[PDB]
Amino acid sequence: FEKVRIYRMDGSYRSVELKHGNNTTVQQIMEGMRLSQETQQYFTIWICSENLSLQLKPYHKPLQHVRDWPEILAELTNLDPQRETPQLFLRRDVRLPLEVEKQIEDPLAILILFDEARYNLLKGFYTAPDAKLITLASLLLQIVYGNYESKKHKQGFLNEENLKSIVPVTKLKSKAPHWTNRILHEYKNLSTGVSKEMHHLQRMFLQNCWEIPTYGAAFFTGQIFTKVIPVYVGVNIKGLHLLNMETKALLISLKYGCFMWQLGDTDTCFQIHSMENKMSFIVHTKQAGLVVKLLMKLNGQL
Amino acid sequence: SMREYKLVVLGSVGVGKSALTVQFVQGIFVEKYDPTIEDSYRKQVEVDAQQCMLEILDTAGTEQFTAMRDLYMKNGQGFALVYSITAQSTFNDLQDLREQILRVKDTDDVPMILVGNKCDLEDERVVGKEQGQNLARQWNNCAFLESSAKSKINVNEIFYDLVRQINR
Ligand SMILES: Nc1nc2c(ncn2[C@@H]2O[C@H](COP(=O)(O)OP(=O)(O)OP(O)(O)=S)[C@@H](O)[C@H]2O)c(=O)[nH]1
Ligand SMILES: [Mg+2]
Repeated sequence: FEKVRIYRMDGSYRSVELKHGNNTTVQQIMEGMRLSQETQQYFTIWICSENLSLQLKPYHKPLQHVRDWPEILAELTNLDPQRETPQLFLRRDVRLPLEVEKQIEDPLAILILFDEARYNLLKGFYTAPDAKLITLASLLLQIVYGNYESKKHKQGFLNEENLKSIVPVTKLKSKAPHWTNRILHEYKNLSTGVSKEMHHLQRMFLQNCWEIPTYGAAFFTGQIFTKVIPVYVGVNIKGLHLLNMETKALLISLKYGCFMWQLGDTDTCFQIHSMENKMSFIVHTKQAGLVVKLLMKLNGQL
Repeated sequence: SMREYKLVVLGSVGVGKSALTVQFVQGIFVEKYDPTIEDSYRKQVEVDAQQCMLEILDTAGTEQFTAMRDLYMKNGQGFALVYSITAQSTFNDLQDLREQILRVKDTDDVPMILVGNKCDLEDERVVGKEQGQNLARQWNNCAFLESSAKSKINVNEIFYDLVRQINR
């Protein structure tokens, strides 16, 4: 008897039997989750480490990818040998159209999408104006602490320890400590019309994330030269986005139909040209092939 | 910082260990059920004015996965022993679980709660509430609740009670 833990972003896992050992496919593993035939289509298996997270295909055999991780790392990254063992996660399918996601009402799908979005928010992968981050923080408060009570929350509540659970780590020490009053007021108004049922609250959090341009993005790593700048290359159903790796600052955001791509010489880089402003850049990365294949597919589904 | 609590839900097959855990953590109850090998859930809750991070292990109801069983009891801080009030056999089975836990912990001072689940199915009740009480008492006046994952009776209370016991 053999089994594997499939994690989610909150640290939870579900064990699934490997009926065909390391030859067990992503498709077969997906059958052992708690999802329905309908809701399995929203999610899939990803293999993730600190330096690299990859969406797997239905025919892939996740345990062999785990086995082959050192070789996969040498192939897709500039890194020297690493000491980390990747884990398997259940996560949003990068191909899931926003129009489809905007109609989901299944409580389990919503919570899973919610937890992943929360994870991205705190990690700093969502750039948004302060007002938006404040709305998101207030919903997280309602979700975890229930109704605003002046006795409990007005003063001496939102400290550095629990701010870190409701705002991006990239804002935590800079300007989040000046939003505290704004956060509490939005939280209060939320409590005093709107359904306080958990899954409605989680959908509301999601609705606010859906309009963030990098929502649902698969992230790859690379470099551009101005000095070499390490960057995250995010690709989603809306387009292509570049983040400064260190600060998570949004450097470039381009919608499909507004730019063109070209895979370089070998899979070592790709060039981007703007259709509009006639500006362009090259991204160096050994994941260039994966990025371009995905740009093609996601552009192609409209 | 927020203290973490390792909770373990044990008992025979079909008693509602998963239903109770999922109702508590996700607020979902459906008649449909998936069998369990081993699932771990995480949830932040407030118990006695204090924010707590719970890690709840939902187990296979079977003697399979022995390595897991021994490890559950070594690492678990608090244990919910669940039976179904509709199934005498599941009530009977809990005695050995109780003795195994005390043996591993090498003390009778273990956070534990005896749970009679499916209390909403009164027309199929086989295990009298007085018998559940009688067992708990036999177990050094161990905590005892009748619960329903379906109707959300005593669901939260199960985990809250274990946390309070761990805090003692
Ligand atoms: N009416 C009612 N049904 C319940 C309750 N708890 C569980 N059930 C039902 O009983 C069935 C089994 O529940 P489940 O949670 O899968 O048992 P388990 O103890 O987790 O099962 P196992 O992995 O050891 S085989 C499911 O159909 C579930 O909906 C309850 O409190 N009331
Ligand atoms: Mg179960």
